[PDB]
Amino acid sequence: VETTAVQEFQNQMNQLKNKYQGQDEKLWKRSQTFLEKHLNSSHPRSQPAILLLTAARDAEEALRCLSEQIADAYSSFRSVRAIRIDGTDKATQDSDTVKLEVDQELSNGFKNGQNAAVVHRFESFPAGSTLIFYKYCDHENAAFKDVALVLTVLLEEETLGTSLGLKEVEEKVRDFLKVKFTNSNTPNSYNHMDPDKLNGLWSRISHLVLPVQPENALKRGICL
Amino acid sequence: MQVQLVESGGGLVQAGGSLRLSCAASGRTLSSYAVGWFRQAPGLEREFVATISRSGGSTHYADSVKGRFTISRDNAKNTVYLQMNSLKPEDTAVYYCAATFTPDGSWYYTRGSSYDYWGQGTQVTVSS
Repeated sequence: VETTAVQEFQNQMNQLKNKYQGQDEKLWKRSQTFLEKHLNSSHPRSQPAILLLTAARDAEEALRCLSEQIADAYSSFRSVRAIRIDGTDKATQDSDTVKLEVDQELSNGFKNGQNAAVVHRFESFPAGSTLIFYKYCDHENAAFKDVALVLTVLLEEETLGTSLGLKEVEEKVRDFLKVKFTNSNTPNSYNHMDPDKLNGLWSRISHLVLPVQPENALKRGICL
Repeated sequence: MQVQLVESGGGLVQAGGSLRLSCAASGRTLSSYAVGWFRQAPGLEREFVATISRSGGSTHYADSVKGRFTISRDNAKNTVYLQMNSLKPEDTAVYYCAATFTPDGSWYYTRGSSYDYWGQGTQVTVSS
């Protein structure tokens, strides 16, 4: 049955749908169904809500805005914004150092009243640092189960077009991350990627993968 | 190559008896995987039975089988076991072994949705 948390969530998502009219209907339908179910789920929860949004280059600004505003919509009943993390801010960096930074940022927020995070540009984290998402995204042993994490992946393709089905979009994201995380892997890091760890990460963050379309009213770079 | 699971040890027993299910893993080292046993009878929901961490150090059991069943693993022989004692008709079902990678040696999984690999199942029938 529907809660006041969900009614606030729906209030905010309705506004988003009205502001961003260039999206696939299934973006809104499937993300709301997924996140409401988590918000409505009984305690104890077994897993955080983990939503993966992706986009091609021609939709970079929509990806950034809609991911953060959907995460804030999840938290609106709590009158706090989602935690913001950005992988473009981490790429040149020592993997173990980045892992400590991400862990501190997420844990500090989640311990102190915040219940969602947006993880922008997940593909740009140094590969080994992304092992921190086992702590936060594991199927049953995650550190905070009563939260949402919205992750984004910005593809290097110029456009997705509107013809792709979700299975093809998911394969694109999976394949692209495998390339990015192999490229940025540093085996001499304490935390380093390997094939089983990479597939395990993919399994834990790919529950719901949705594409985001361009919004010309965003080229401004200011969210609506 | 992905890991492959093959369960054996099923069969028919009268209530009160015992069975020992085994699952042999091929293609990958079993020590890579947390392992779970699940069971399903016709028309009913698949049920968690037991689970064991990669190290063997951590286990968990369904309330209905605790004290009767014991999950264990022999990573050297790439095999996992489910000792089933004091069997009851309520235990009749097809039993499946499942495996899933995790980087933490103590973590286990009690939900089937957590598991990537499954065996073909072995029938366990407990007569009344």
